[PDB]
Amino acid sequence: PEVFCFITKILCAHGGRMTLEELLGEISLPEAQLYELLKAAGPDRFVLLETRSVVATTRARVCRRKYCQRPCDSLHLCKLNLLGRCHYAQSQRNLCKYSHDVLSEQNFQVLKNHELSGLNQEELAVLLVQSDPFFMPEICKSYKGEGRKQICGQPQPCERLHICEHFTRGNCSYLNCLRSHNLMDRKVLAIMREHGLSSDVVQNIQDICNNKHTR
RNA sequence: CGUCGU
Ligand SMILES: [Zn+2]
Ligand SMILES: [Zn+2]
Ligand SMILES: [Zn+2]
Ligand SMILES: [Zn+2]
Repeated sequence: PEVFCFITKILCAHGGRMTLEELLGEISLPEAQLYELLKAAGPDRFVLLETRSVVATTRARVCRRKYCQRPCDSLHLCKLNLLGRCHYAQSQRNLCKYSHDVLSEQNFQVLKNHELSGLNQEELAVLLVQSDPFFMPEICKSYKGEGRKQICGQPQPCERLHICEHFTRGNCSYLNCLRSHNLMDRKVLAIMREHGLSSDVVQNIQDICNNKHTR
């Protein structure tokens, strides 16, 4: 029960993804023990890839509401502050309607349910930016397929993601979806990078979503 | 002027 957090912390320390070989070069287990532990926690915690790689993930999500009334089993926090980027950490302190206490008692309890309470703020941020689609740039609501040319402000090119929103939440079931499931697209990667997500992070998001899509 | 906003 405590071994899973141990692994996650190391994965989160190394960008959220490590090869199985490189993982073994950090721990005191033979490959047989490690590999059977990853399978146990399941793909909602560790996504396994083909050399072999492991991608860290979690079901834990940040509440999307501006103001939320309990009950709610999501984390409640300022994403910006978690990333250390909220400009209202010092000067106003108010005018940010979101919690700057990452490890609040309500949050600590959510973290417990997802077996993440041993994580520091940096690891938690690493895990969430690649697991919680709420940390992604806005997805274009008018986008309808790459065989169209819809009004995303033609004279001012769309600054939003043109991908399938259902895919990002692991819920695309459309037989022959027309919306892109390809996050590694050049223009997507640019918006992603502008938003603070490197191509390495997007690749992890891509692989987590792919795993969820191949249900 | 689309959520988290010098
Ligand atoms: Zn909530
Ligand atoms: Zn804030
Ligand atoms: Zn668009
Ligand atoms: Zn889709």
